[PDB]
Amino acid sequence: IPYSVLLKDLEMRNLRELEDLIIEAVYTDIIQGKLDQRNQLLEVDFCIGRDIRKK
Amino acid sequence: SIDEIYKYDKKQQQEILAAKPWTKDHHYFKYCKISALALLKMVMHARSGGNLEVMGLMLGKVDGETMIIMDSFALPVEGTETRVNAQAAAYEYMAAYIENAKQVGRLENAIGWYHSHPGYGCWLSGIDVSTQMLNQQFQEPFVAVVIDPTRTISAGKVNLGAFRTYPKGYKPPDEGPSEYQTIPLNKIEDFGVHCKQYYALEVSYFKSSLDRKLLELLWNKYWVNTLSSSSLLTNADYTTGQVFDLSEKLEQSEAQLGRGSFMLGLETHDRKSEDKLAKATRDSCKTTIEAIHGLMSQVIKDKLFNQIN
Amino acid sequence: KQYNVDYKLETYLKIARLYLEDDDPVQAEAYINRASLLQNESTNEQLQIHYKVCYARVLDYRRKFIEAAQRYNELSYKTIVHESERLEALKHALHCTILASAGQQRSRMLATLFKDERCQQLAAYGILEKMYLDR
Amino acid sequence: SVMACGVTGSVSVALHPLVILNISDHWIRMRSQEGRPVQVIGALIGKQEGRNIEVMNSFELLSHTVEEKIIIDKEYYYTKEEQFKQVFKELEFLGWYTTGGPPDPSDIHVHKQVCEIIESPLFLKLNPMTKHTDLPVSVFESVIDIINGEATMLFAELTYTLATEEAERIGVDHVARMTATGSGENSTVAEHLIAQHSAIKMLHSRVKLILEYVKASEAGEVPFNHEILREAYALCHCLPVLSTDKFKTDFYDQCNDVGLMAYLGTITKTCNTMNQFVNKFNVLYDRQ
Ligand SMILES: [Zn+2]
Repeated sequence: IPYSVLLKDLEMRNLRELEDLIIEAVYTDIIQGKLDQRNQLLEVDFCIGRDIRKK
Repeated sequence: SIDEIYKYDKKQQQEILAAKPWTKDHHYFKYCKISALALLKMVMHARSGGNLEVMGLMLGKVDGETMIIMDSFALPVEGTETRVNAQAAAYEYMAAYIENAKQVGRLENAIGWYHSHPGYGCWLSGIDVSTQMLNQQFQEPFVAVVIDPTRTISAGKVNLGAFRTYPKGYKPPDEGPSEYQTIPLNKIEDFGVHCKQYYALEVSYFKSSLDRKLLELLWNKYWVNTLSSSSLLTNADYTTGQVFDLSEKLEQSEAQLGRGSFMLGLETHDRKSEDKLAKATRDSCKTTIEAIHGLMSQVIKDKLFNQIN
Repeated sequence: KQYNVDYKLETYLKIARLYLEDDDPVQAEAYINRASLLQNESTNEQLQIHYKVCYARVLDYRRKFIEAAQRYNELSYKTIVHESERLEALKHALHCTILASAGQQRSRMLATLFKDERCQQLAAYGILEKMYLDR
Repeated sequence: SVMACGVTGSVSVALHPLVILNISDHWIRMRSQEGRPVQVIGALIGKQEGRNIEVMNSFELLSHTVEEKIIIDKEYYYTKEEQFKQVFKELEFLGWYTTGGPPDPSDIHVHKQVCEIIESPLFLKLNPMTKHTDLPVSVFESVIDIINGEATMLFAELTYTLATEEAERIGVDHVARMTATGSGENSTVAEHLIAQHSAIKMLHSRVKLILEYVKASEAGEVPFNHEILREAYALCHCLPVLSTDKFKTDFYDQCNDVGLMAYLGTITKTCNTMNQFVNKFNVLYDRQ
């Protein structure tokens, strides 16, 4: 996930709080991955799933 | 017949032991066939050891120029690698073990001794050479097996050698390829010395029902991730070493051929050169098949996983 | 006058403890030494335990937080040490582990300290729990 | 019926490849010595920690058939017991093993004598004449049940596992590498792709089970099994994986490298064939 997509889809203005939200999610065992700041990318290795509307 | 080798013919063994063909040729024994069971037991014991040398006895038989190892068992001895004939301290134990083994249908007798060289290759040191010389003075048909459990793990390939000593005063003939081993500074000095001193026995082995049970069970689960990457050959130590040995062998073949062009009428030189070229070609070929099979498995699996749908 | 090894150990231990409370342990380094030099001669286990506690305290003071935590952890799984002192020594191990240099050795100690149930009783239980669980 | 119904395993049994290795060797030699596949009997040793039983090694026992009853030489077993003491102390006796199909009215007789020796023996039976792809090894325990008012000992199947260490793993992996070759080389790539075929078959069976469960849930069953179907759908959403330019570049790099190696090997084989052809031609018509 590039940092440009993160700042767009989440109404994220300051990149500093973006990092704080990303680390907060990881440390609560939500997403496992690695952050690439030189290329401004978020490499996620593992993440939890989501729900289904039976469709 | 896969199981034919498991048949024990006592009279035939007695006939071979009475004939003693090894007294007619010091290079008589050329091949060493090892069962799955024996090898597995040896490796397990050596790895339990960890960094200390252990040793044991091998049970088996002889068949022409081939020494056959059917089973093995650990000896409760101190001073492996420091004491000449350390096995001697277990004499009583060996007698009882074998006696009890005969009671349960183990018919094969002592064929050799095995010991470990954790992290320093597979060779015979001055002590090992003295021990195996004595083991070939009273029990002439004895094979010394050396295993490196540490290098087995690090290389992902079994590190085992089978060796036989030359009698005191006797000099080896011209041939001696001697695959180089990465033994430590002084250990490698002594290793060159004793590779010049003894002769290795071509590892032959035999695929059997023991092997069939092992290969099947471990691959099913210990290789649920049949991935384990796919290339444990990535380490540029084994394939690179084979490549360098190939280059040296063919360079020596060319050096011999260039000098042999001046002498007109030397058939033996032509024979030897052709044989050396052929051996080099087959070695390179087998390396190539190994690499191709590795890439094939890699391609099939990674294509399937990454882009199934 | 051959002072019994315990007496020399007791005297040298007292000097080190006095210097620790005064914090000029350039000499207490040389005094925990001469305590150690004759340490492997003595008999009294309680004196040996009292030595290892003081020796761990010396390690904690200078820079050896990682080594003091190791010494405190070794002293934590004892029996003659008072349960309150055992909890205190482990609490000293936990604080030293957190304060030590963040590395491979410190990570292993954090894993080891995540096993004691009396670590959980401590107030800093949360601190290493966030720590070793990568927060 | 010697099998208990409705009885679940009370202890966990860990088995090592060496134990299966000893059983296979024992059965083969007895078959070779006495024609038909004569039943073998041995003993199990290892470490037990509470309810966790780990069978690390096994050995053979001397038995005699008297009055159509298998009498185990417990004196030999005890003589061999102290014999294994001299080499290993940490290994304790755990049970006995045999070969055959379903339990017969002779293994109960063997087990009751072994139950006389120690507090709780484990019973293992291997089937060397199996035909399915599953492991023909089962572990049974001793249970006392009141059948027709009489206490009859029965066998309850235990859900044992297959525990092994890094050593044994690497060792048998290279034993399989060595079986990939041999003196009588029939084929090599055949065995390789048969191994991959078996792996893909196992994964396909798992996928079939998952799909059948999903279809049943769509029809009946639990309408939503919660975290299970959630994770199954998530994994089906991670099926595309999605590679980047770098991963494809590295894959093509490895392919090109090892393909160049294959080309070099083919060149070596071709030049050896050319050398043989030249050597033969220099004898066919040429002189000197
Ligand atoms: Zn040696």
